[PDB]
Amino acid sequence: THAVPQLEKLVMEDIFISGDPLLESVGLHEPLVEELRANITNAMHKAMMPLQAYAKEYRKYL
Amino acid sequence: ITGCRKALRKNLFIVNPYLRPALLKINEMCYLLSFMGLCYIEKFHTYTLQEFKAAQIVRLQEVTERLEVFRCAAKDVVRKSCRFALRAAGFIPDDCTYTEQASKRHHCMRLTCFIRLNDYLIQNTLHVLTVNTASSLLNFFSDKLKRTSLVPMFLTELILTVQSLLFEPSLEDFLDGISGAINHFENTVLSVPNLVPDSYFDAFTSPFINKKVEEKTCGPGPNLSAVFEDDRNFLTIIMQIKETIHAAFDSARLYAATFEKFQLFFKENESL
Amino acid sequence: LVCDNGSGLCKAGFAGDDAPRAVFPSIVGRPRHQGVMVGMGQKDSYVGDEAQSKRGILTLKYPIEHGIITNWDDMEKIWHHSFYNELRVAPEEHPTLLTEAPLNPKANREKMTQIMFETFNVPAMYVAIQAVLSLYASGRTTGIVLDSGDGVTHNVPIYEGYALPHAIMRLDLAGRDLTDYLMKILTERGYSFVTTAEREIVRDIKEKLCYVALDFENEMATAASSSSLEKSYELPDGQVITIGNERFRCPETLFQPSFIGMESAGIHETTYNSIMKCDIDIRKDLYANNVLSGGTTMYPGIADRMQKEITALAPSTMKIKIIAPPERKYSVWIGGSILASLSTFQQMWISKQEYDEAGPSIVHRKCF
Repeated sequence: THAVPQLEKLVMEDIFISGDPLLESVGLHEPLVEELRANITNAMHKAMMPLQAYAKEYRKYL
Repeated sequence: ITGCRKALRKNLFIVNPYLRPALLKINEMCYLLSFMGLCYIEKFHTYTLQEFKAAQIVRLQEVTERLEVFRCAAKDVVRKSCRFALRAAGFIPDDCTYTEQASKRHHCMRLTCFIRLNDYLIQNTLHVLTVNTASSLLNFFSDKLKRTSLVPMFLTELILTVQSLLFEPSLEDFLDGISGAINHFENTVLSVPNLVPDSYFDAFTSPFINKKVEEKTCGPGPNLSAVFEDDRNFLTIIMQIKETIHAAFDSARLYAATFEKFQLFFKENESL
Repeated sequence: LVCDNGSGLCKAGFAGDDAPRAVFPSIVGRPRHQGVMVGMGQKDSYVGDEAQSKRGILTLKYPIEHGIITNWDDMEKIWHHSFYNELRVAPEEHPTLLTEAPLNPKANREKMTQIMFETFNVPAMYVAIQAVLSLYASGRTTGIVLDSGDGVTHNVPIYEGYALPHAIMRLDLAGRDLTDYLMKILTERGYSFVTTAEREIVRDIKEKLCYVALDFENEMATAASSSSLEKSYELPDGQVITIGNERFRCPETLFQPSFIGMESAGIHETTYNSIMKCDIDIRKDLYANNVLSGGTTMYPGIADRMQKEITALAPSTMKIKIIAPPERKYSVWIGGSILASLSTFQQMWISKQEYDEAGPSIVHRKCF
């Protein structure tokens, strides 16, 4: 998302402008994104545990 | 601002396309001095005081010759550039209207002060060289002393007489002989004076113009030695080198104190 | 192009302008929260007026103080913003002149040279030592400098356009120290102005309302007996302030550093010491040609008191003149911009091709 060139420098040509930024984009720590990252962390990390449980019974057959 | 601009343009030897070349040459030479360095130390050897004295005094002779060759080359470069600066200005070298002759006198005065400026620079190059190499020697001593690539810098022998134990060379021999070496360094650095007092400058700075004499400021102005005496920090570094000497001999004294226990039976059996 | 790391107030102008087109405060901001709180955070960088306006979301330092470039990245940020916003240009079209404090360690000197050359497109460039070109603004080649109010407080004797490196020393007081003492004496008086807003208001007060007593013991007894010498000021909140002995007690700290608790000889005696370090032949020229600089000198009365105090120290044979440029809080910038104006100076620069083999060595050398 970050890497969008700031519109000014392409849109206006008839003078030097430089030091052009990117657009702003939503960063990596806006809370709603952070809590989605948490939720998906929970989802994967916990789902991995039943694989442990199944492996546990297989470990006797091991 | 334009008035001081004009006064600067009048002043700027640093920008005038003739004194500027002369400066650039002398400055380059000062650079070569600052990199040439001074004292030498061997990282994998352990000097006797006699060895260190001989090697350092030889090093002093080498750099003395280097500095003399350098100074006399600079002397030629300066005189020849000054003669250019006169001949291009409509002034005839003194070895070769009245207000125009006064303009010659003024031009020689500025050339004089420009030379003296070059001398001040060279002198400070020598000052920094000397103090920095003294710091390097202090760092060598202290970094090896911490082991009281790490070979110790100096060698000593312990003498057992029937009466007493002593080290050769003693703390007295280290203190006085290394003071001797230090003072050889100091006077060799001090030895070669600034250029200003040389006959070339005496003549051109005192130019005989319209067949009338002129005069100038002189070598006892520029005084490197004054600031050598003023540098409290160099003197302190020398004192701290002497403290490293003293602490190392204190460690030797402790070891000799252990040896005095063996001297007890030595004296017993020699009296038997 | 002209660039100044002015550590009380930084400044920029094209070379040979009459004034620095841009003047800006010696700060760069970082977001104080580590995450971007809101789209205002398009950069993590807020140079100059950006920090001054936006302090509360920003991390706040004078990046340099005293004798050195401290924090190379943040200075490079300041210089980048100086070129692109403040000079409003890509500089490489024209040579650039830059400032450094006196006796800046040669390691910093080359490190800076490298940083400027590699980071910024440039034809040819030089960094200059604030005292030397500050003296050029005096017009003398041969003079001692004082500066206070834009940096730590230097003494610098200069002969025929160059210093005596033997004779460079600081007095470790800067503009803040004046604000610190003034805050002390205001809190004694009871104003207790110390908050960051109060801090700025007190810096305004000290800049405009300071004056230096001609004979402090006499002026202080006069004002304390005769409160007609103590003068009224209106606060932004409509309070009236009265300022009196404080007007000259604050500059007096320069003469009596023990007033701010500093165990040092005063500016006069440390100047006299510096002079004595040099050749007596130069010393007479320094007594003939003293130059004082920086925001602290801008005050009324400072140059007269200094003239008297140096006359008291100076041998009776010495002629004494403090030279007090009305602009002297810009002295370096004036001298630099004037020098850089000269096309004959253009030969003095260092440029890409010689910069490769010569440049590390040749700039270090030409920087003296």
